[PDB]
Amino acid sequence: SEDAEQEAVAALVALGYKPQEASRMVSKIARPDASSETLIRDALRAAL
Amino acid sequence: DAEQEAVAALVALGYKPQEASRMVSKIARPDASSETLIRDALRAALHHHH
Amino acid sequence: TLRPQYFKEYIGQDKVKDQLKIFIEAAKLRDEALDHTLLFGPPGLGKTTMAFVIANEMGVNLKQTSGPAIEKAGDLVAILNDLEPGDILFIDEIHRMPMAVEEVLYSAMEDYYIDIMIGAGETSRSVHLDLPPFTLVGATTRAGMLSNPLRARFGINGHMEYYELPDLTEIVERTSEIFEMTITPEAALELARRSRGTPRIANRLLKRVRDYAQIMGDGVIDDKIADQALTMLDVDHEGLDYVDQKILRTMIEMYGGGPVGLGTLSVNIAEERETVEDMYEPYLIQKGFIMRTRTGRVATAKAYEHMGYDYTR
Amino acid sequence: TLRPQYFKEYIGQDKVKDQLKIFIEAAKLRDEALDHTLLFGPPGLGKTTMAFVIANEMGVNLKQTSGPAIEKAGDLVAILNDLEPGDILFIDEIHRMPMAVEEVLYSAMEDYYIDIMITSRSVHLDLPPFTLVGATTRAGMLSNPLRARFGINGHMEYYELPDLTEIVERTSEIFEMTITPEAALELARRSRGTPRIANRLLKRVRDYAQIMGDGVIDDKIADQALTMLDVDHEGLDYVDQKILRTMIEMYGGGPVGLGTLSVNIAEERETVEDMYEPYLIQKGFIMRTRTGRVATAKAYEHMGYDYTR
Amino acid sequence: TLRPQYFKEYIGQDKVKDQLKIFIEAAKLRDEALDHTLLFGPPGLGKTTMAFVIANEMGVNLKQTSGPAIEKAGDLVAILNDLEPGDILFIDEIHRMPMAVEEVLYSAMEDYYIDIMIGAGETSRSVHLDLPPFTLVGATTRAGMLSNPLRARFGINGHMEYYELPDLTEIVERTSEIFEMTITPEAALELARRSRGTPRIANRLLKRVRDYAQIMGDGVIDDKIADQALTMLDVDHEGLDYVDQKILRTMIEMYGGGPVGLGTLSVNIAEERETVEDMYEPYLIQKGFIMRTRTGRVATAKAYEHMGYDYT
Amino acid sequence: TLRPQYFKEYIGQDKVKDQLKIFIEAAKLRDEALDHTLLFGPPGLGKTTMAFVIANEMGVNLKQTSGPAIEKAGDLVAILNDLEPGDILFIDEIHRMPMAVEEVLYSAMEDYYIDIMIGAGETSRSVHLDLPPFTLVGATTRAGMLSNPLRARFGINGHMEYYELPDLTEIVERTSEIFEMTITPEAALELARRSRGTPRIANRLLKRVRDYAQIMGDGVIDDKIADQALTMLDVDHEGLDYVDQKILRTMIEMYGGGPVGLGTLSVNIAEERETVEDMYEPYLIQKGFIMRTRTGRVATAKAYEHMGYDYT
Amino acid sequence: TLRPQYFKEYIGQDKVKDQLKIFIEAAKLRDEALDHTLLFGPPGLGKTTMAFVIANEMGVNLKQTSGPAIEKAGDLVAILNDLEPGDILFIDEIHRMPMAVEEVLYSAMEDYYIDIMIGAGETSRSVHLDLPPFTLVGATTRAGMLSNPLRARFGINGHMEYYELPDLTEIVERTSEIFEMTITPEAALELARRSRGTPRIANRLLKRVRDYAQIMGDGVIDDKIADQALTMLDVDHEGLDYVDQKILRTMIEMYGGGPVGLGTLSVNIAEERETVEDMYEPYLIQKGFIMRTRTGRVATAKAYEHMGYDYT
Amino acid sequence: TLRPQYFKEYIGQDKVKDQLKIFIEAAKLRDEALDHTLLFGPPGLGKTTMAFVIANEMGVNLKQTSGPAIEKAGDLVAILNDLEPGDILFIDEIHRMPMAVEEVLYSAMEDYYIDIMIGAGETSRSVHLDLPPFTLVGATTRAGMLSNPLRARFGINGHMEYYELPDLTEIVERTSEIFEMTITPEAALELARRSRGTPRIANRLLKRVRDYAQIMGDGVIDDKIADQALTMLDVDHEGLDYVDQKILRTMIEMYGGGPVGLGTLSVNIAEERETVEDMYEPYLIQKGFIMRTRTGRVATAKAYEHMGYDYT
DNA sequence: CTTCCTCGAAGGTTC
DNA sequence: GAACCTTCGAGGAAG
Ligand SMILES: Nc1ncnc2c1ncn2[C@@H]1O[C@H](COP(=O)(O)OP(=O)(O)O)[C@@H](O)[C@H]1O
Ligand SMILES: [Mg+2]
Ligand SMILES: [Mg+2]
Ligand SMILES: [Mg+2]
Repeated sequence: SEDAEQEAVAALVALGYKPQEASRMVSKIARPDASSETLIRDALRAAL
Repeated sequence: DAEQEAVAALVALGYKPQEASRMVSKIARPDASSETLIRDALRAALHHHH
Repeated sequence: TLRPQYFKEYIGQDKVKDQLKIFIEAAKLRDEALDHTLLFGPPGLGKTTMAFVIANEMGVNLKQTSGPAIEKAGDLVAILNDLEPGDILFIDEIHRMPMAVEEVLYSAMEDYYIDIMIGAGETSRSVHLDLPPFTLVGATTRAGMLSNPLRARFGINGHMEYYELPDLTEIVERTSEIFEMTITPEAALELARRSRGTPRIANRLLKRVRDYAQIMGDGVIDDKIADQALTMLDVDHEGLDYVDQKILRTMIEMYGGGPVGLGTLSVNIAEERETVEDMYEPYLIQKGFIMRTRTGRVATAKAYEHMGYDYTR
Repeated sequence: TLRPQYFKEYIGQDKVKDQLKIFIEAAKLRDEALDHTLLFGPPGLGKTTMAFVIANEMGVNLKQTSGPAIEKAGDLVAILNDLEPGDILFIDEIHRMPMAVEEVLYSAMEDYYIDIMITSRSVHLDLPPFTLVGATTRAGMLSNPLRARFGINGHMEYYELPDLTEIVERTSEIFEMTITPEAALELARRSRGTPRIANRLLKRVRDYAQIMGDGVIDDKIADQALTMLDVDHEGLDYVDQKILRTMIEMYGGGPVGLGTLSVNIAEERETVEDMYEPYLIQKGFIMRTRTGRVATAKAYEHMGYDYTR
Repeated sequence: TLRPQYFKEYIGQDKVKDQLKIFIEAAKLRDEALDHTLLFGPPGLGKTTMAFVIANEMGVNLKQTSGPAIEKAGDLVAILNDLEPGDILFIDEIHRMPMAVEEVLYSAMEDYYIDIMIGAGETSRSVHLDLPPFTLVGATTRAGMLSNPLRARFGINGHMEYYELPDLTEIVERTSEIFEMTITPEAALELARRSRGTPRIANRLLKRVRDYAQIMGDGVIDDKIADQALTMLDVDHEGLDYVDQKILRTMIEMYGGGPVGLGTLSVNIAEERETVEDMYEPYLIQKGFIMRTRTGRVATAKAYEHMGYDYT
Repeated sequence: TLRPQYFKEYIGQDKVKDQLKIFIEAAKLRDEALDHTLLFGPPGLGKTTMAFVIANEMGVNLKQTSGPAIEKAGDLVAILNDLEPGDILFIDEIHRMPMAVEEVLYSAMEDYYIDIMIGAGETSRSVHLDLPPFTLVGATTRAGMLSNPLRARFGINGHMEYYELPDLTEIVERTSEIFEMTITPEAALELARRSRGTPRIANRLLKRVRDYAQIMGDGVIDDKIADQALTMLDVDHEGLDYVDQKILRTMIEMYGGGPVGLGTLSVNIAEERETVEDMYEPYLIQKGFIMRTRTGRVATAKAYEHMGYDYT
Repeated sequence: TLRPQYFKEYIGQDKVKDQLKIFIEAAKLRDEALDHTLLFGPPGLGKTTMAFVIANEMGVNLKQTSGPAIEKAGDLVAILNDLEPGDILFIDEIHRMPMAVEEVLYSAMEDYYIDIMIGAGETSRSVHLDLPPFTLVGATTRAGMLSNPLRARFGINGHMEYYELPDLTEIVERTSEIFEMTITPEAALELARRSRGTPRIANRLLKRVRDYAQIMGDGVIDDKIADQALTMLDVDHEGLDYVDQKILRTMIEMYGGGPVGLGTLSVNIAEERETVEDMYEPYLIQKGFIMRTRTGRVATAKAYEHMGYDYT
Repeated sequence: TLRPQYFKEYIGQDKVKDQLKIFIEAAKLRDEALDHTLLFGPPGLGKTTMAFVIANEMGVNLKQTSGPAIEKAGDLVAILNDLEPGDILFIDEIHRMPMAVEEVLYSAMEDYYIDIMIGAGETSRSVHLDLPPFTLVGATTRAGMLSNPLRARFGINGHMEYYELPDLTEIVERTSEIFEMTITPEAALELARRSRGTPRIANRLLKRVRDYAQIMGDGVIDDKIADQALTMLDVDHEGLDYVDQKILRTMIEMYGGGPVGLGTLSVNIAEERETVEDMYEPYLIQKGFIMRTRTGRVATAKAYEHMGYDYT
């Protein structure tokens, strides 16, 4: 899952989030098994 | 010495010393010249797209 | 009504209202969202309410935000996930959005997806996120500074206009029913004539007349009370304040119509240059009473016949 | 105290004073707060004074700040959090607020709530009914959206000789100086229509009477004191009289340019245009023309010369 | 995509299209890169489309970027290093990049190499980097806006221009089939005449006319239907937009044709002065409706009769 | 010392000096601070010198600063609150203060309080800071540059005037005793009449004469040495410089007295238009040698009888 | 390469070459640098090329930049610190250099020193920089636009002029020999007559004609082919560009031949004033197409008989 | 070296040298610094050179800076802190300083102190800096731009005159002795008459003639080689350029001597209206070739014999 | 965003 | 009616 976890954190940074905040935002997500799309979708949704 | 030469060239192009060092430090080839290194340090940092 | 649910209730703006009705119905005959719409006009005419009515006609949920509130690409992308299929997104002051976000909106508007690029060199990759269909409704005052690529995505243009006397009269009538006061139809017309075609100014006059009618009268706004109230206030039958009348009189009486410089005119009426150039002068130009020339302001024939003075070329 | 406390003490301004009484009375009768009021006009006419009078008539405590003291949105957010129902907020020199602060302020005026971002964090506030009172000399410097939010506009005007005469007599009682009815009129004529100038002349005359007289202002001491200050019966200063004289005796009444006149009196160009001419033009002693400025018939009669058209 | 892929498909621009054919094929005979080319002209005429056609005819993969996308020499040098012999680089709005970048583009275009000078104080050295042969394509809205020494490097100029009625009718007719719309040869001509020479204006009008025909008619765009729809869209028979009609009407009724200054006119109609002079006056000047004088704008006799007012 | 310290030593300015004596004496009988005073007028007439005299006669400490030094409200807020009851604050070149800083004095001068923002974040507070009674004194050469609300707050206005020959003679004789030199009464009058009415110029001429008298003479100033020293400096008995004489001569011998334009005359004397209009022309007009008219400059009869020509 | 490298290869400019030979040769017997040289005249005549020739005759390195590229004084100081003794510095477009920057050259050219403020805060100090001997070469189109302080410091002035048919014809023959191409004498003469007397244009046209002759011809340039090729382009039978045609076609129709001001004309043709003022007006004036008048420019009879109008 | 070092070497300016000698000697006897002095006049007459002579005669370390180098008050304060007792501070182009900084010198020149704001901002206060005795020397080309309060503080004013042929001839000889070239008195007088009275121009012509005389001569500047060299430079025996010669001739050949207006003549010479008035007309009037009149300008008899026409 | 200043228009005199 | 001179007003660009 580290592959998708690293992708989701890196993609979220590309959206203008700081490297620190992106790592925390993704770490707050529960499901590890879901793909980066679901992880990035939930990260943005939870921060709204 | 070619590492500092490559870093010096990347500094002139506007890259900060930290990134130029990190960029050049990612590359390693004892026989490479500063010119062949420069042409790699940039090629290694540009996002290729298709 | 003041809070309209459908075009049948929205007062005025008949041109833009008639066009949107046909486009909405044509879109409904298909399982498609309405084309991206851009609204133009001076500030204060009601663009925000118009967007709300469009959503009710389509039978859709409306999301509301503004250009300044969006600072990074992630802000916009997060909002787009909140949309259900067919939702309407309203962005005010769209010309103030930073370019870093503007370039992301193009792909979303045209394809309904966003592609995010990450990595470098041999590690370069992209992730693709689908978006549900949506209609972007933009509103702006300064249409002339939008980039050409952005204007090319919008497919419908709507122009708002100042209200006319037959419609601005109805806003006064309807507003008079929110308070508890009776107003004669002949009096409602007198307030509309002086409201400069703007609903906000019509409300202000009604409030000031209301206070007078319940302290200097029997609590009813008849033509006799309106005449007195509009006499305590300086506003003339054309809507000119006291200071507006003093400017026109001075130009005709002391300079023979001009040309006269801004500085020379300011010291005669005892006002700051900024006050005459921004508060009073803009409306006199729209009304056609003065012109600005390389040598100074000049009064027009329309101004002479309104103040009641003889005119000669 | 020098500043009037109630409308019964506020002499003059019958137009603004009459309108404010109607709007204040109607608001009380409905138990509502007063609409937002903007006060503007020339210096020294009574703008700051009226702000305190409004509060005393409404029976509320006035919160006071100034434009130059507010530098960031966080400052205003702190101030507004202290307001209670019916409070009146007065901002002097409102034209100095930064553009980023104006956008916050005019939102609260319409919807009575604030929703702003301030390591960044959001701030949200719900505001009780309140009245904002602003005073400024440069109303045209305010943004068009903000000016539209104000419901009452008060434009101040210059005073008349009967009104200024009463002010001079009132202030004389605070200094407990005796002044005669005809002597008070001589200070009114020279006060250029402004209360602050009337108070200034009274102070300068009082200081003379305490040293060169018997400590009483009378028709004779006033004439001597005004001769020392060298203020003409029309209020013209020594330099103002020198301008008209030079125009009539060296250029036959004009036209003459601003540069030529300034160099001939040994005065700075910017001082003549911005400090001395404005009063001469409003009283009708000088005219501006496409080719220069000329002295009017009123100037000839006052200086004592034979007019020639 | 709607845009054509080859010169056989590309409608109009016969002059530019005929010249580029000769210059492209001549380069093949010599087996060398095509000379640097500059395309200029009004917006929306097909400049971006043409750039892809050139690459397809040459048989190369196009690379694309824009003026505001490049901000430092390292950006351009990186892009230039990632090139293959014969690659074509397209730069839109070439006139907007910073001059600090132009200093490097000169030697890249003319010398095919760059020499990065490096050193501090008394020290000074340089390293030269070879660049594979490439062809630069630039595009702008005005020719003179480009830097004078840079403009001298472009060896081929391509002046784009407005389409004529035959070419626009062929475009209008084609696009209608994509929407599965039935349009007669007469109706397609009315829309063409009123699109004022811009292909995307014609396409935008067609999409809007379709909606009206699907409700106020039987789904067939007839001459009788198109004329009613175009008056509903408030588009004049000369292609004057809503704002264009407002300008002329105000000059005639409120100022007797002028002269009038831009400040007065831009304040009477609620518009920004930067909008009137940039978006609308250019068309009214070329079409001869308004003329510029030191005293202000004036409405010509043609404008008077078109709007329908008794001339002096 | 070179600057007087009390009204007994301050020669001239009778009008301004008379007023200040009455107001200062009255303020002492009431035991209260003096009202705010603004001093303005031409350069070198005694504005700064009078500011020190006021403080010495009031018998209080003088705090000094200047307009160019203050740049932000924080600087002024630091000068304030350092004041003690009865202190005098003197600001020189007060016209340089930024407009955003002058608006801080509006409350201080009228009500002796200012509004300050204090604390941080949620603890931010607006608090009244209250000042003891004090007297502001300002000196400026450009009074018309101050905002109308500020000039209205000053309670005393002093406008300086040029000095007469009797007063300047006494000033020369006084200054001649600070240095160690003997000067004949008839020689001091000769320097005073050439000093254009300004004390600083009278001191400058004396300093230049001293250098000559001790190098080319016996160390004493007498009619014979003064005439020689004044011949080296080439200053006319009316104070006209070398270039001033050249202007009048050219106007009388080439243009017959005028009218002549400023440009035509400048080129004939090899000067430049800005030097003639700002350095030389002002004194010639104020002394009646030249008259400005719509057609050009004209030389008056007074100039003819001075240069020795015939007023034909 | 095309660009000449020695005076024996530089065609024309006989009046300038003769002077530069003597001064360069005299500067070689003595061991010193060449005096600062200013080159001015119409664009495209070969003044940049002349700078390379001078450097090659002197045998030193050449550094190149432009006025508009230098934004602040610190930029020029950094550049001057990068020159070795005897190097040549070439500055193009020097008339648009900012005033704040030009003020630095006055001391550098006369004495080779600069007064600069270095450091910040407490570290701020004045330093007296010293520069090695160097020769500045400046190029400008508007010699009369330079300030009197700068123009007086250049020691050599070179005026450059349009090339005549015997010179341009030789340049075409030379260029057509670097490429492996063959041109008949009649074709080279006609191609020069069409080239506005400007070498930059003659070289660009020759390349395009060569492409046409290779694909649409027999690989050899003949008068018949040159006439056809130049007719496929917009080059008129006497070199008028399409812009030249629009100017002449406008003056006669919109203004009845004039007189008309160049300012209003520029905005009516949608062109930048500088381009028409510096690149087009000089040629049309020196060739009798446009003539100057107090009220403005007027079209001559030669223009009417060229565009086919009647000189009524 | 080229620049003189002592009064014994400085030729001309007798009026200024005579005065400066007395004031320097008197200051030494008193053991005091020299009064502040302002040097002004036309360009190139020796102002910058004279400032160095004063320092050598006083015998002190000259500290140098420039007007445009001082960007803000912080810079000027740093410079003043470095002064030692008796140091001379020289500021060339003193008119280029900003007004906000010029007003800081007012206190430094009269009272030798500066009011400075110090402290972190939480705690801050004004303090008096006390400067040692020093001499300020200023040089400017246009004193009319300095504010009246600044010009009044300078105690010694020096106005530079143009040089006469006797004095200017000695400068040409002296300069040849440095170049080791032999020059005959007959030729030195020819160079002087063509130097327009300016030393900078005389030195420039001598350099160009020296180069020519050694490349195609015997190494002696004889009366014949000088004339040949000057013929190549195109300098008339009165110093007129070809542009000036065209003007004087045109007035005679097309207008019979005038009167003609400036706008009418400008067209006949293809010269910009303001250039002719600012650049060329001044010297022609000062030499007496042209005369201004109420109806235009007229060519005098002197201009007739210089061109050889028949005066009538 | 602001202060200075330069470029242009036109009124009036005279030949 | 061609040429000089003075005066005012609105932009724009350098802080
Ligand atoms: N058709 C209308 N009917 C009733 N009130 C209106 C109408 N149009 C505008 N208004 C009033 O005028 C104001 C419009 O504000 P808003 O809709 O925010 O303007 P915009 O969105 O154009 O900035 C509101 O006070 C609104 O009640
Ligand atoms: Mg107040
Ligand atoms: Mg002083
Ligand atoms: Mg010098």
